[PDB]
Amino acid sequence: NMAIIKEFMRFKVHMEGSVNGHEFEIEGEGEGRPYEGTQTAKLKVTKGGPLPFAWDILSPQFSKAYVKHPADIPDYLKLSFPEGFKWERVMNFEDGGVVTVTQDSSLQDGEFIYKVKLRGTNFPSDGPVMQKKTMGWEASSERMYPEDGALKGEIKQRLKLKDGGHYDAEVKTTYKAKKPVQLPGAYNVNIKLDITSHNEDYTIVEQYERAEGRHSTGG
Repeated sequence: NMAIIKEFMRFKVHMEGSVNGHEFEIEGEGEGRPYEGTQTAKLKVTKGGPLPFAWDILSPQFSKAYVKHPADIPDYLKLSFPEGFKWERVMNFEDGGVVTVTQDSSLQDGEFIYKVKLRGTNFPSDGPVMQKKTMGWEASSERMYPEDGALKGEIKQRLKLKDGGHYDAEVKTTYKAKKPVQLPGAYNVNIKLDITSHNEDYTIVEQYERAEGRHSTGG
């Protein structure tokens, strides 16, 4: 798959979502280096803008083909191409807010194509999401393991708050290749997602992510 997943790859993304009943769409494009674990995404709100909630709850939904893997950890999600893979995520935020996401990743005309559907519910009207009081994610460690013929990841993810401290989410995601390919054992992925630019109302956003798999065992 090194022939089809090139060392530089572009993607296109579309998200349809709603948060606390506010419906929206986002379109974006991205590019990165799948074997180096880096990528940038440029997003535009195309319907429902300006969004009345924190961009930060959407940012982790905008690309696991771009994780640097040691040669001895099977890169299951790269191996899934050209057919690709799907992922499904639940985020439980500490104040009862919930985000669920489903995503399809495919490869078409030499670029990744991402289709995302998102449902955010139960965010308190005076909480940091609906009041836009967040300031980006801390670096994360996603704990990966195979289960039931798919790859699972779990994160204790932390959003920085403008007035100090953190707003926490427990996250679980299943990543499932469309064809059986080799699953890895348990390992960790170190992720750092940064908003590198945005306009005043967050209808135009650029974000950078670095993600690298590391052994959890082996000394």
